[PDB]
Amino acid sequence: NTPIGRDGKLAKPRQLHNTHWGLVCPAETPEGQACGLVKNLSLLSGISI
Amino acid sequence: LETDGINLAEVMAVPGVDSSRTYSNSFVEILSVLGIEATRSSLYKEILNVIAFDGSYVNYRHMALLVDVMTSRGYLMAITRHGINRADTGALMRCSF
Amino acid sequence: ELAILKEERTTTPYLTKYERARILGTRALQISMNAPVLVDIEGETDPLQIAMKELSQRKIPLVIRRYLPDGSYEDWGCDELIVD
Amino acid sequence: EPKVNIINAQDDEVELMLSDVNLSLANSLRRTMLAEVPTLAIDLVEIKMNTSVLADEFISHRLGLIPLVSEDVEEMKYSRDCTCEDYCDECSVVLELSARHEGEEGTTDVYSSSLIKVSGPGNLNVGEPVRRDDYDQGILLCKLRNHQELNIRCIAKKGIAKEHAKWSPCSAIAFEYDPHNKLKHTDFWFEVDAKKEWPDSKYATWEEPPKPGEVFDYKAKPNRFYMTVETTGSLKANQVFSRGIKTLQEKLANVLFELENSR
Amino acid sequence: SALFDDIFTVQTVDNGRYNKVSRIIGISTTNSAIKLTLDINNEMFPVSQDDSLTVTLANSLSLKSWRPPKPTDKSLADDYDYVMFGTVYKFEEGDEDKIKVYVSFGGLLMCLEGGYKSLASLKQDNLYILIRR
Amino acid sequence: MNAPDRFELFILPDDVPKLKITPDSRVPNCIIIKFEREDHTLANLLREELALYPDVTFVAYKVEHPLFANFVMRLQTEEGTRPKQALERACASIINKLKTLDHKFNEEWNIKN
Amino acid sequence: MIIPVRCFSCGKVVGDKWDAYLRLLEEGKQEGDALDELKLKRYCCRRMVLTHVDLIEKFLRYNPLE
Amino acid sequence: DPTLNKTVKIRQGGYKGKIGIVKEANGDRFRVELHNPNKTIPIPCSF
Amino acid sequence: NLMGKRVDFSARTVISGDPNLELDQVGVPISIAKTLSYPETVTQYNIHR
Amino acid sequence: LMDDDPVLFNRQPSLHKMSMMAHRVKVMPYSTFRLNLSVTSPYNADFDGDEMNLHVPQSEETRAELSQLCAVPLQIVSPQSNKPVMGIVQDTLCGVRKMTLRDTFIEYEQVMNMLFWVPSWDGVVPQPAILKPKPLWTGKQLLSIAIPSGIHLQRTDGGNSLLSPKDNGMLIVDGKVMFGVVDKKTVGSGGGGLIHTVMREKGPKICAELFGNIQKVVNYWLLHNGFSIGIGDAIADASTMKEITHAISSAKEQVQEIIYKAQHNELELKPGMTLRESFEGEVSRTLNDARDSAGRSAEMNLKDLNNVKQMVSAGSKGSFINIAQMSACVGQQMVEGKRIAFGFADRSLPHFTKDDFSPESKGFVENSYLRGLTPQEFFFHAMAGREGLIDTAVKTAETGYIQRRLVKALEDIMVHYDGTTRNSLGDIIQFLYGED
Amino acid sequence: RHGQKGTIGVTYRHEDMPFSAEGIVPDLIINPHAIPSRMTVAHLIECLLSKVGSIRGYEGDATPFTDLTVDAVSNLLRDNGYQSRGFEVMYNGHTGKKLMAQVFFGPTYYQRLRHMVDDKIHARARGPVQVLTRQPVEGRSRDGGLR
Amino acid sequence: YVDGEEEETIMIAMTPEDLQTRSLNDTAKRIKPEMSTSSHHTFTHCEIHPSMILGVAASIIPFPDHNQSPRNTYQSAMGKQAMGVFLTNYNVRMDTMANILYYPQKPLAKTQAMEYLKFRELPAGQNAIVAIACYSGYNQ
RNA sequence: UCGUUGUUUUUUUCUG
Ligand SMILES: [Mg+2]
Ligand SMILES: [Zn+2]
Ligand SMILES: [Zn+2]
Repeated sequence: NTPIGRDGKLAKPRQLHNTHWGLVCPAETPEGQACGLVKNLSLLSGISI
Repeated sequence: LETDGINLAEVMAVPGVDSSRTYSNSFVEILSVLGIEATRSSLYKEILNVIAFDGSYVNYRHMALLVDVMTSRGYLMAITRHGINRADTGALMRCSF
Repeated sequence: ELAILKEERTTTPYLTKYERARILGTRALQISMNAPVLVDIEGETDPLQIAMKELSQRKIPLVIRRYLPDGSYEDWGCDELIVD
Repeated sequence: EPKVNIINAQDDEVELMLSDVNLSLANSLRRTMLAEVPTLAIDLVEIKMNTSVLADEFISHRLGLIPLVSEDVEEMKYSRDCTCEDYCDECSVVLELSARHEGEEGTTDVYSSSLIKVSGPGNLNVGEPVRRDDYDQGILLCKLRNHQELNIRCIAKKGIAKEHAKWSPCSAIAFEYDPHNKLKHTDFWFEVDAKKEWPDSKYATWEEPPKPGEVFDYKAKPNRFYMTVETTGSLKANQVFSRGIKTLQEKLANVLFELENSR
Repeated sequence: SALFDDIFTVQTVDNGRYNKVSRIIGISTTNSAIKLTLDINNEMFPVSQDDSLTVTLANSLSLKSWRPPKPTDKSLADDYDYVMFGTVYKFEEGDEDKIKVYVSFGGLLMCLEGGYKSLASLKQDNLYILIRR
Repeated sequence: MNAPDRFELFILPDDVPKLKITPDSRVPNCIIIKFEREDHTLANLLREELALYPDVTFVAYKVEHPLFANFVMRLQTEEGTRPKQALERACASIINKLKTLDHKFNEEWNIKN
Repeated sequence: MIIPVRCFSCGKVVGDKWDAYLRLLEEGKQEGDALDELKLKRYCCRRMVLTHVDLIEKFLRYNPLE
Repeated sequence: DPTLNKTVKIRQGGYKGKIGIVKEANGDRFRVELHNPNKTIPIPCSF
Repeated sequence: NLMGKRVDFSARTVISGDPNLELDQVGVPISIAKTLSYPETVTQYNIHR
Repeated sequence: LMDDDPVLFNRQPSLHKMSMMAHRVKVMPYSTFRLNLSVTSPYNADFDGDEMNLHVPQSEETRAELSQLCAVPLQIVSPQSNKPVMGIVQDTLCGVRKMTLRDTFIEYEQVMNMLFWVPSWDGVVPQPAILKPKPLWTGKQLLSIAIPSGIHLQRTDGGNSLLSPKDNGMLIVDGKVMFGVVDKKTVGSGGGGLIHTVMREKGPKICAELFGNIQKVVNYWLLHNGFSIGIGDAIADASTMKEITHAISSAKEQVQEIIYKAQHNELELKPGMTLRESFEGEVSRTLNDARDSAGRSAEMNLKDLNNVKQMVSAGSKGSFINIAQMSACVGQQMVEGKRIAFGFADRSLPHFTKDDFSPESKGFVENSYLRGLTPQEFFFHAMAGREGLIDTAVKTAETGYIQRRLVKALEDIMVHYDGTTRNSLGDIIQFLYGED
Repeated sequence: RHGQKGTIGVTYRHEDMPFSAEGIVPDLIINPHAIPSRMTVAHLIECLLSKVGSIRGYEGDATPFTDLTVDAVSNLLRDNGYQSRGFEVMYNGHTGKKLMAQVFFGPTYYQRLRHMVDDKIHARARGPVQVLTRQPVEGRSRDGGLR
Repeated sequence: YVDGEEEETIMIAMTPEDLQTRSLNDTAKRIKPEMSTSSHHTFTHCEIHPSMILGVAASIIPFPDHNQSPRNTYQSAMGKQAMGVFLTNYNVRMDTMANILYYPQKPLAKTQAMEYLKFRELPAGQNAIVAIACYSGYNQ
């Protein structure tokens, strides 16, 4: 998730970015106002502790 | 010649340029320079250009009614809270908006 | 004062759709709640069908009062309005 | 005029040739067989006690679908119109099942065989669940573990597949004619040619191929149908054939009676 | 009752995109300058190039709803291999000698060219067309 | 919730006749038959037969709406015969055909087994 | 969850054939062969024996309430 | 009618031999819900 | 609650195509028909009905 | 709520006055509202789970207004663009297009049935197109049965002659089809179509009956003819892929030359556009042109019986670009109107090398869908689709706001009896509505 | 599995469902119109591969970015004795007649969705009203009123 | 492991075959990018498998590379509502809302990814026989 | 013995 709020639409945060290659799913995302701001880890994702 | 930026009164006066057909895409300039009716026609032209661009088509009377409402009171009455509520309609009508 | 004399009535003589609907509704309501029927009926039970049948014959006792923008008004009898 | 030529026969199925009849006739026969051939199947399940891991409705549904030997069902009256208050033994058959697993281990497998006729308008040969063979346990109804018990008291009735698919005696009725498309009822989608892309029907041998120079015939009509029939085992294929024919005949008779009686 | 007749030589036959229908370019033999462009059903009545067709046009077949043809009754059609019922939708009274009659057979079209003398009687509403061979 | 019962498809209620006949005024010797609790299984069969007869001018039907199990059949024979007679003739002919087919199939099965 | 009774598509009984299908499987015969030997030709049926997931045995593994 | 809310069966009709419980008994026409499906049906007091 | 307001005598449900309906017709599920109601005045023309 | 009652019917959002009309009730079982497939168009509704509301009147006058002002037939022509709003859509359209093909014939019994399917049939079977050697009817006759009497229509397509060899153009005389394929351009909602004429001639009721008649007839015919699509419909012969591959390679090499010459500052500068911008515009033009060419070749390849070609030519669904993307090439990806940016350091994806500008290196999907996509191309397509979704999501709200502002601006203008146009105060806006 | 969502229009019975030559009546029929404008080719590819798998007796592999071309599937299917592109000669069930065109036909993985109709149907003739405003309450579960 | 930032400075071959230069001409398969702008290549890593860039839901789709992306997104957001066997022990639990499908069937056209998602052991749909054809205009 | 009433407030994930 991204807590960017929804006050002011903008587009940069929502659009898929090249760096997302293989870290977050490209196809999966909600619809509506949350479209893009909610992302799902790619199948081989791992988080540094 | 089609240009950028706006200075109507000056360019219209330049020698060798038809001063009767010069046109600008900023209708507030038209109101300032060419009176009110010129602004009305230019505004209609702008709306028509926007709508017809994709290929759609809207009967003329609708755009005519819209533009006439906008420039009924002799000055550009923008479509927002400011201009509309600044009208002299009933208090109830304007409060609802 | 507000009324306009019959000779100078200027509005369109035809019957606008809105007048049509209002007249039909009013007549049907009246008939459907024990009012006289000015025309014969053969087999039609619905009040609204009766209303259109009555209108088609020009037999409706209703006077439309048209308000001009100023406030003055003129009156037309339903018997004298050209219905399409 | 109508002719039949059975090709390959068997208890459950039939592969026959029927010719010299209106296509409408054969198709209506197929529909009537699939739809309006009354048989017997479960229609009320009372679970006196259950402890399985399966919802009661689940078991009721599974029971509803099990095929029953409905050979003489023709002779059973419709429970709807039977005069008896409640169900007599002549408008219904009662089957009962109660199997229980015991011992802390193992897993019992309640099979269709365990159903046991209790009553029924004897000695009519109806009600017994169908079995492939002598040893065939039959369908699998459920699995039970330790300390799990099941007690149901089913009921069966005579109904037509129209009401519910459980009364359908026919499984799948093949059907086809003019394997060479000589009537040209179809145009063959193709990328290169109609012949070298399209597999030929298994009856291609039974009819001569159209000659190359032959001209189209427009007065020709479909005349040979190659229809196969299969049954669940609840009725013999030949019995199904005769019964569908009888049902169609009596329905037409009813129509004729109504027509003449209108006056 | 035959309002017209002639014998035509099939100049060319075009299948086009269709399969059951082909368009035939026909010219008379008894009198030239008469060209017939007709739409025909290939399979129902195949034709080939440079064949001979006995074309005959009549406003009726006697000697309102349709009915299957009883074999008992007889009609003018009994002597032809291809019959079509048409409708006239344009009777072009063109230049001095170019008079074109346009007939649509419920989708199947036909254009007829030639001198006014032959075509003069065709100014009708519905035209049967009969073809021998 | 608003599902129709499955037993209503074929069990004709008493108040409505199985078959209802009406005349077609627009043309002579034409009637319209309103069937009940039936579908293509019977309508198509009857139509195919009736079309073959020579004295029948127009035979037609249509399943008005699949959610309602009934169909209407329009039939008009030439003046020679009243349509009802043609209808019953077709019924009898079909019954005879079916009986013949049953006999032949029984023979074939018997010799087969 | 448990093998179905009939093939939704056509209606041919298949439920009883599950045990035999498994048995044929244990002895190494490929699935196609097993389906053939059961006389399941119309794939409308084959899809079921081929693609049933058995879950009831998973449910049993829970100690029953009673 | 103090005879409400008691299980009742049906003897004649299309739902012959089905269990149920009275729900409304206004008069001459009992509306008894059917246990097998999720529906309610009316039926006169004689059946 | 002044311009817009929740009203009575309404219904909401799913839709479905049906080629066998005339252009101005509409299919109403029977339950809704039984639930919604339209007042009707009593007259000689309808008393029996 | 009994039969024939008039009941309002709405779909949210209700953009324009056609978004809610008054229908006639017909009680049916099951638990879904049902509509005639045609009337969806104004509702902009689809049966994929959409819901609509139903408001009942509660008086007798209200019933009068609903019946006389909001009845569906009276809304056939939209004042927005003075053109018909509803029309023949989907299966009925793609069915009528085939049914009126010159080479369709119907045996006697089938016709006998169809004429019975038309409720408004006069009861007089028309004479068959062919009387010998076998009675036959051409579908156009059946369609003409649906069209009422005394209707005149005609159209010219591509400078066609009056023999219409290609069967384009249209002509109807006294409600009978002389020639031409009936398709979108004739029965569709477009102005000057058959619906417009029938409406303006015979009135609303006859137009509604026409809609019903045509749907019934074409639906029956399609039912008894069958129609479907298959994977092969998206496949092309080998020579065609050879042509497409040659075109793609040529376009790529043209782009390569463009890059070489702009790198050497040998590429001209377009007015008002710098080196980078003009270069990008040139590349975009080249790639779009190449995709257009490949799609056009694939289009010529398809046979006239190809399902996709049928359903496009009829105009029921899809268009040329759909075919091009499906079969020939997906084409270049646009994001924010520009090729794929360099999210990474001077590159789009790590799998490429630094400082590359080749079409594949910036989002040129070469393979058509039928051939599948490589991972890079798949990801780029995903980027484009995500942007499109965001675009719709943002655009809807702003358009709704503009709609609200406009309506709350012009909600009191009313055409008075004098012919003037005045707002609430009586102030005059136009001395004659639309000056006519 | 390709976002071809849709509701059930109407349900036909076994007999009326059109039947192929072998008696396989389809479970479920969808409209061809949906395919091109959405270009969901994967739908058709999956149908073909599933038909192949059922006939040959095993599950197919649809891992993206692989070598499995459509042509290989067509070759396998034809070898097994079916039309190379999965078409079939299909008979109308109302009159047992053939259909002038063929029909794509095969198994496909379909999944039901939570939005059952009975969970959405709702009507209000009269009932509870908000205390504050004396207007109908909100919500289906409380006999709400349409706004 | 490589984080997002380190990806900036590496050359990743899509598949092992790319590590070896190749020399065909098929019309039913894909053609690689030309990749001729680098006469030589210095590959440092090779994608383990490209199909791993998809999320959980997206992995369910078959041939997800043959679809218009918005359809993939819709199916992704849709599969999270397909009824199925969510948990083996559904019987004991007491949840407010729980649905189960009588006869789940593992999809015929599997993907190599569902092995690890257990989908083939807890499927949520039935392989239905489907015919794509305008039958009676009721399915438009 | 007709009569007969059932919360707000936020937040959330969803549907078109
Ligand atoms: Mg929608
Ligand atoms: Zn009894
Ligand atoms: Zn099966």
